[PDB]
Amino acid sequence: FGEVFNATRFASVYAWNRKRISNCVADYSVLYNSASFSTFKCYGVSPT
Amino acid sequence: KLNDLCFTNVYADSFVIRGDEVRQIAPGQTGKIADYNYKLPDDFTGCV
Repeated sequence: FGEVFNATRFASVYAWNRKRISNCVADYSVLYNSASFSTFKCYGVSPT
Repeated sequence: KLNDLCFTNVYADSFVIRGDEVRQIAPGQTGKIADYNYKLPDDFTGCV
């Protein structure tokens, strides 16, 4: 998650880049813990 | 319609908070101040 979030350069919006995370253990807890995000909002699911 | 209601008593919970963390002061809100310092019940009746 740090690689996609703290990447050096995100592609531009017309060619947005789609990374495929798979076969791993994600800890979304630290995502909504960190305050570096102005918006962190989910649909069909609750971060908690 | 507050001027034509009679309540048993009123509770003024007063404090000072961050500028943009205001909208955490509401029922069902999740985040910094809601879940660490002060939250409102989901059956909350009253004004902010």
